[PDB]
Amino acid sequence: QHAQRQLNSARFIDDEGESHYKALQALVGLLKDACEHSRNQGAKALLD
Amino acid sequence: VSYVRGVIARQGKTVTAIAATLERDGAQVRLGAVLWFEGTSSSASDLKKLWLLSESPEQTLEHWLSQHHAGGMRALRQMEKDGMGIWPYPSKKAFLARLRDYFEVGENAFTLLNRAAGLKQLNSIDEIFRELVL
Amino acid sequence: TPQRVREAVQEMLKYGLLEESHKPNLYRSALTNIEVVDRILEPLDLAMGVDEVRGLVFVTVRQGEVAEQDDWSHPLVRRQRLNLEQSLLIAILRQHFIAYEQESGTGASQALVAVDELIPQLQVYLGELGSEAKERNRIITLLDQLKGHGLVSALDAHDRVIIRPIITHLANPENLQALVVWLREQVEG
Amino acid sequence: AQQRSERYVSARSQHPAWLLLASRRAPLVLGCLRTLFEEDALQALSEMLAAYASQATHLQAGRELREWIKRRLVVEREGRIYATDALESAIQFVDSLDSRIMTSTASRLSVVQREIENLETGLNPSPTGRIASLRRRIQDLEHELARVEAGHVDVLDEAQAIEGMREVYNLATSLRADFRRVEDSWREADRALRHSIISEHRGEIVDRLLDGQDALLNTPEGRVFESFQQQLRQSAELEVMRERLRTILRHPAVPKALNRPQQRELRWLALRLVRESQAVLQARARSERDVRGFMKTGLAAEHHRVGQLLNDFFNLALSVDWQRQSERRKPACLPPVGVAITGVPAIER
Repeated sequence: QHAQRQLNSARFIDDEGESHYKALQALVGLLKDACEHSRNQGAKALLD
Repeated sequence: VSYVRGVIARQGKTVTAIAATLERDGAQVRLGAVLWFEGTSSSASDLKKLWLLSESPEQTLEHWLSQHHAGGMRALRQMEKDGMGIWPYPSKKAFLARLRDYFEVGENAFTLLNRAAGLKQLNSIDEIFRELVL
Repeated sequence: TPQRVREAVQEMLKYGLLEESHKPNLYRSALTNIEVVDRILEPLDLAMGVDEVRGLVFVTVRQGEVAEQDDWSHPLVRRQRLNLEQSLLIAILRQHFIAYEQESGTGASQALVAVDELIPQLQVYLGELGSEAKERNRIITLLDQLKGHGLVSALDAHDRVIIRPIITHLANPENLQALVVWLREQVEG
Repeated sequence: AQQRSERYVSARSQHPAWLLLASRRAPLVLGCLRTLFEEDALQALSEMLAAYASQATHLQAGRELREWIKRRLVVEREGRIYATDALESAIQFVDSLDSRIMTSTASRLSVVQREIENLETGLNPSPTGRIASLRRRIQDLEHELARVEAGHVDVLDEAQAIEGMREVYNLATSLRADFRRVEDSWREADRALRHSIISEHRGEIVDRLLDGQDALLNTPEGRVFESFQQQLRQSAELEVMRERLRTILRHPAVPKALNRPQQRELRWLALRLVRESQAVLQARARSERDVRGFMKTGLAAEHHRVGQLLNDFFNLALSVDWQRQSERRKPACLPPVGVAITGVPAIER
């Protein structure tokens, strides 16, 4: 949720998309980490 | 026009003002209106109107009258640049929109309140529901 | 003391600032008499700040020989202090003013912002209320509070506000740095 | 084949013209905008949206106008609204659904053949081929002259005349297609230059750019437009073209080929072309003047560092509790600026 709030807040900067890309990268990394190990309570709490 | 001219008791240049105050625990709101006639041209298009919504305790009826007496219309619209809790509207549509936004009500609450404020006789149930509530 | 200098000083003290685009004669009179105006304002513990690029002359609290004064206990300052909510709204308005000032050339214009643009960016931080009327009331109240400091104007018939250039001297990099340091201290413990 | 679908989906999501066409209120918006370019925009949009309820107007009018400004369908410079190329593409697509002039004709085929011959002979450097081609064309013209001297003047039939008139109109009306495209090309170059200046801000770059007199904002479309408008200025042929158009428009077959608006458009072609071409160089000059003024102001470094500080503050602001009234009203750290002195309480003294 904190990463999602950062992604929402980073869309108002005029940097030709650099800050938006950096904000999206962390969220995609979190999703990748959750999907990598799909047999844990923490990971299943995200995508299930 | 009839209320302004007292249908005639007042002819020519004249001023009329009305106000109403609502209070709660720790706040206050005032709704007011100022109408005037420049001369003897009694017509619908010659009546000049302004509506006021205020929260500051310094905004009274006599203050509005003094401002009108000193500057007419410009002095009334000048109060928005010298204070904070005052909102003048030279338009009843925007004034009513702001009023309905202030008290979080629908678009028909005040119409219903007006209908049930002078209803003469309690008629049949179908007539009452088909003429007043809806 | 020349009449024009006195008139300009009195007007600036009354309103707090002089803009070239509205009062050019007084601005020119007060711009060419920096030493005289400074000598006049010295006994009152006040100073004059200049900005020739934007055509602006404002009044600030003179920095005395004390480490801390808070600049708000001066007897002649009547406004209240600024809290976190107003600081957040000021930061949003400063970002909008940066955007406006970047894409502008020669000529005179004004920075106009609609409330509907301001609502979601503030929803991001403050949160969300149920109805739309609640959020409209919140934004209108905050903007009314900010009007008292001379940073914005009253709402137009088309639901827009004007951002005053004085904000560029309220959120200059020094004040922003100090605010960021203070807020970082507040957050971490 | 697979990539084409992805490209179509991207165009559907991003391109302003398709978004405008797929919008809910597309017809009325298109009509109002087309009428305009022929506050006030907001007022007229609200007026048109009023008597079309069917299917709070002033709020949604402004919301949709700002939505289109964000999507870059229309551009806002200082307080005015200007059209772009996407709007004209949408208009051209929409208004061609009623009447479209055929291009699978014999006249178009003859034009294509002559143009191909001209290009092929123009790309050939050898002098012998040029001499042979010139001799052949001269001989053919002499043969036609000999035939005509015997009393064999050829005149187009009514159907051929109508076909030729419609094809000439279709070809001539296409010279105005890309006038907004050049300006759109210059605006993005302006934006890119300003961003590069801010992100760099190095004073050496600004000083070097200011010192040189060579014009900035160079784009591929600009050179094509310059080449076009240079040849547009040779009035020795514009006068002949205008006279020939006037001669053509006085023919019995004109009413059956073109209606009144098309005849008007063909009547004032040269004047309108010159007038509209002269209105683009002024836009370019204004853009360059504004860029030079922005560079001379010298506030780019301040913009950069204030942006950095605002980003830091906004990142920090996510870690506080905004749900408590106690924290929302805690005093902050900002000095008093523009102090307005208290009115002396003498009042009446």
